[PDB]
Amino acid sequence: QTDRIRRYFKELEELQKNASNGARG
Amino acid sequence: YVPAGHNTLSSLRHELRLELTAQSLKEAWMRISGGIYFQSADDYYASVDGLDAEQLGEVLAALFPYLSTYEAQALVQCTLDSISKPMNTASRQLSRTIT
Amino acid sequence: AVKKRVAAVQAEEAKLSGRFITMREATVVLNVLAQLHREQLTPHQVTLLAREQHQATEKASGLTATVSYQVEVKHSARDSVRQLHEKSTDDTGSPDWYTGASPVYN
Amino acid sequence: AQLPQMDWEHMSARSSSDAIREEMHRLVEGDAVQHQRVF
Amino acid sequence: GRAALVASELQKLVPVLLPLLDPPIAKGVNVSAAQLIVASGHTSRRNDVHLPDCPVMAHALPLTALAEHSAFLRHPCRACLKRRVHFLSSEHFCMHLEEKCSQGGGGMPAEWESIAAGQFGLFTHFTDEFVMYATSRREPGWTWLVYDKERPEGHRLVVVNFPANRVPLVLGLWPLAVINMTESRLLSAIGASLSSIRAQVAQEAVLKMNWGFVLQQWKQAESYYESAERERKVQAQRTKMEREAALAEMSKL
Amino acid sequence: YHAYVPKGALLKTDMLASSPQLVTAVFRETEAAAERADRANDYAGFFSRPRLNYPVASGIPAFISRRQFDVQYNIFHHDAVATLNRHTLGTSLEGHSLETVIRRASFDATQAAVHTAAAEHFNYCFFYKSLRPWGTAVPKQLREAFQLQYGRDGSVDVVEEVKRLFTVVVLSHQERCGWVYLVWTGKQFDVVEFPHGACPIGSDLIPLLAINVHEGAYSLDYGPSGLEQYAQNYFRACNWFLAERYYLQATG
Ligand SMILES: [Zn+2]
Repeated sequence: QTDRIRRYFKELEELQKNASNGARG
Repeated sequence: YVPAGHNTLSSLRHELRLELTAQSLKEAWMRISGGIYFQSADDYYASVDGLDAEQLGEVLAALFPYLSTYEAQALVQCTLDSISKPMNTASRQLSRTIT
Repeated sequence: AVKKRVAAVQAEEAKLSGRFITMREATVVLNVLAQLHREQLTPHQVTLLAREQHQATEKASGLTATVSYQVEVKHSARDSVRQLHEKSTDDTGSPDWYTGASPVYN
Repeated sequence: AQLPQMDWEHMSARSSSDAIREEMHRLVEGDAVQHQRVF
Repeated sequence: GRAALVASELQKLVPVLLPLLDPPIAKGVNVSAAQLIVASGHTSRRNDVHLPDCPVMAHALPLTALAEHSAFLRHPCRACLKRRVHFLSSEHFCMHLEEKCSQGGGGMPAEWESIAAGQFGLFTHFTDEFVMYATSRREPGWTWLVYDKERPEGHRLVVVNFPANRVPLVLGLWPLAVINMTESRLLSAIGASLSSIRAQVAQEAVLKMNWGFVLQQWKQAESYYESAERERKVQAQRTKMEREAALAEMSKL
Repeated sequence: YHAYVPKGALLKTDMLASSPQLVTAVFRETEAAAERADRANDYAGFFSRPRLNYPVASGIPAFISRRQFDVQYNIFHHDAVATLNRHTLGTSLEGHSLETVIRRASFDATQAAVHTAAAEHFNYCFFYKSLRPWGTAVPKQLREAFQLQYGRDGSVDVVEEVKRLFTVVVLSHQERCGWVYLVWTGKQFDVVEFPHGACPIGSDLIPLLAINVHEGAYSLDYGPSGLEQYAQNYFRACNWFLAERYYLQATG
């Protein structure tokens, strides 16, 4: 479960950097 | 022991609270930004890529007008630092020492 | 409970004194940063948005409407300084609504 | 913008000793022992 | 002590701003500070900017040395005198309501206990709430007792302490009483532990409190907020702002 | 003996005309002091009234009176720190210095009492420091810092221009409850004004001089009508050494 917190939030940060280029350019 | 006033089974669908806490800010932000978390103020600032400190200081001196000039900047820094880890800077450090 | 209430008094007074914040008074700043990282900004675009939020601060006023002239519908808007401008005068606009105890200057 | 002074009729709800009780009841329900650190 | 300096200084700032609030007030002579505070209160940052070459803006003149500075009074500004006015007006209003609610040599509780008993259950609850709110003061200042209109059924006679002098008009409240918690008050109490020698004023003034006068105040508000010209002006402004909204939304077609 | 002689009393070159009443009354006091001091050490808390580095037997010379400074120090600051140790001892912010309670319960309503207490506490600390019994001539690393800012085709009266600005913002504060600090904003100086409930650390500035314009701060010495004379007198008892050696670490 600790790794699960860490996984969920790192993939959310990946999603954020994906949404960066997909929304502004 | 579960610390005092720290709620365990608190969700996001659980309505938002009112206390200006690091936990409160962080969970409200979890609702708000969806998933953005910064390891400091400066991760946010590297994300914003060229927005200086004053570039938000003026924004907030406008946004809430009863705030004074440097106090706008302070709200800036503080919400950063509260959704982050507090910053390592000679500003805060000379504050601590002088004080 | 005693101390928590005495702060809950000062937690009202400092708020109504303006320079103090809370959850739905800083949640907009959580939104500021949210969309600043969502729809990226350059500095001068930030200064344009800041002047936007200083023109939506001391003059923006509520009760905004929209058309669906054949059909129209109106509902209330976000805060400002002007909603204080209108709540300081009983919402009458005439600052001489206090017909009671008060000193006068002639 | 969201001015602070405006939302008041809620900020005296606190310093009213009616919500002091209705939230100190919650704080007392919470001071007890709990065996769940996270969800 | 107010007629010493503030009542002597205010009437020299009143005649010079009554121009700049002509759209608010074109009356002339009959302006109570309860009108100066309300209109000449919301001291703007962009609307009431400092007028070019302002000395209390350029940090060359103290905001307290305006009503004597004729060189400013010649070409004044709005906020650069709206604040000075919003302080002195408010100060004299505090002292007004002060001497008016303090003249309690007369032992007259009235059907005022009825009001407060409806609101609490007991009137000692009231004296206690009122002493707590003034002792628990974030600043040496002024406490107020006021009227609210959104729950005026039973839950009305509501106390609140405000900043140093900001009177509960600027949030649209109807003041009914004051209490003097300022440092000039506490230093007078000293002449005889702060958390004690301000309860020595809380539960002292809530007994020196002339409640009769305040009952005239409560019925004054129960007449203002219960008259019809209130509905008139409120519906008028509610249509004025609604039309100003509709015309603006139908602009750029 | 210094450790037993009660915390306010004053031993003397005893007069030897010490009457029985003369002795019995002071013992009655000392026994009162004893239990109030065995009471202080359980009413007590994390923070304490900062000691001052100078005598205040009489008044801080040519600025303030013995009675006036003992008013502020003994009652109002002791009040501030006492309510601070009422308020922080026992909340999620307990027992880290003012420099972290200020900054982590700053700009907040739901902890407004907390932040107000904290900032006022510091404020008193710094006024205390910034005084000095007979004034420090503005030093040579400092006067030039003020030349770089407030020299406009000027003469040796540039620190006088800064004193001018001091008095100016003293009086441009009107509530008569607050603090006027000369600071260093991280880019330049500016005499900032201060409500009751704020400090230069809530304002993120480097406090370089601390003035106390609370109505109570001079009510007894000159009254509210002598505020200009006070904002002047404060400069025969300010500490520009404190000012300057804070400014230098401020810059670099
Ligand atoms: Zn100006």
